[PDB]
Amino acid sequence: MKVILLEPLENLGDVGQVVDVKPGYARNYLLPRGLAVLATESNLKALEARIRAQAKRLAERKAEAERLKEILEN
RNA sequence: AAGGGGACCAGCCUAAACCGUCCGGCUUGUCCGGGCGGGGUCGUGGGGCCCUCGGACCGAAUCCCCAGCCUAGCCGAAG
Ligand SMILES: [Mg+2]
Ligand SMILES: [Mg+2]
Ligand SMILES: [Mg+2]
Ligand SMILES: [Mg+2]
Ligand SMILES: [Mg+2]
Ligand SMILES: [Mg+2]
Ligand SMILES: [Mg+2]
Ligand SMILES: [Mg+2]
Ligand SMILES: [Mg+2]
Ligand SMILES: [Mg+2]
Ligand SMILES: [Mg+2]
Repeated sequence: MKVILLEPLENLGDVGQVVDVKPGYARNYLLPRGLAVLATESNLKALEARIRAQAKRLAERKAEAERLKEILEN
């Protein structure tokens, strides 16, 4: 069963990473402890959108700086 | 059972793509989800979306009116 981790987790994977676990583990541990979510299409979309949104605001800052290197350094 | 002879005869509505709107969620949007509306309905495959060209007839199984019909009757030849 594929899940999306909601947290870093000892020798399983890192937050936002998609891993394969035995359904028992997902259903009766990971999901109830809020540690992961089902890799459904409907929330794979959402993860894609989060990676999307973070990467927008990262490079947007790495411009607000780079462009501020232009106003200074000259 | 197919086929043949007959009876009767009639075909439609959706889901999904996509568009719009309301509402809810937290992991804040190019988000996910629920409702509603739009769109769509097919096997020569059909639809969606993006270009190009083109721009009144049919019509209910719903509704309304009516004929007809039922629920009482009546006239009815000549010792
Ligand atoms: Mg057989
Ligand atoms: Mg027959
Ligand atoms: Mg026949
Ligand atoms: Mg008959
Ligand atoms: Mg929805
Ligand atoms: Mg929506
Ligand atoms: Mg909706
Ligand atoms: Mg086609
Ligand atoms: Mg009809
Ligand atoms: Mg009499
Ligand atoms: Mg008499």
